[PDB]
Amino acid sequence: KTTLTAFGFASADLIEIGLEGKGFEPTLEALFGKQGFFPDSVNKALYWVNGQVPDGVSKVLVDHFGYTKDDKHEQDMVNGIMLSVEKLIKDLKSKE
Repeated sequence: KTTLTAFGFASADLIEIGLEGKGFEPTLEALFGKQGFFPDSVNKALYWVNGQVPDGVSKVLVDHFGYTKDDKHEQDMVNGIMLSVEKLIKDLKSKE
């Protein structure tokens, strides 16, 4: 909110923008977290698709989402993404 006082001793709010929300805590936990769609998708993209980001981006990606060097699953990019989509659908339609 923002208010002007220039007409003497009379107050007047310029504009108020009210963004209210509820239920975003479990959504954030399901999106970014241990079993999040984004971390698993980034891990699969970095493991299967060739092309390594520089260290300055690699460290940030490892810290936020997480990267796995060795994987004993031969599921390929398609299964890596469709499992992530499946788990995200469950994370979505399993809460408020």
